[PDB]
Amino acid sequence: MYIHQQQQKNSGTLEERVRALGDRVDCINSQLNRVL
Amino acid sequence: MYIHQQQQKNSGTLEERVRALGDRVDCINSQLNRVL
Repeated sequence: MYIHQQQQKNSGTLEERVRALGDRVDCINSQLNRVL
Repeated sequence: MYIHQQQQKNSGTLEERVRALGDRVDCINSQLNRVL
C-alpha cells in the first residue's frame, strides 16, 4: 500500500502528468495518421 | 462567494489545469475512436 501510494504520488506529479499528456497526444496523432 | 473564489483558485492551479487538460484529450481520443 505504501509503494502504491508513492506510485500514485509520482504519477500525480505535474511533470509526469504532462509526460503522460504528451503520450496521449502522440497516440492521438498516431490514430489520426491511421485515419489519414 | 469565498467558496466559489477558492474553487476558481483550485481549478486555476496548474496541476488541476493539466488534469482537466488530460481529461479533454481523453474525450478527444474517445470521440476519435467513435469516429473510427
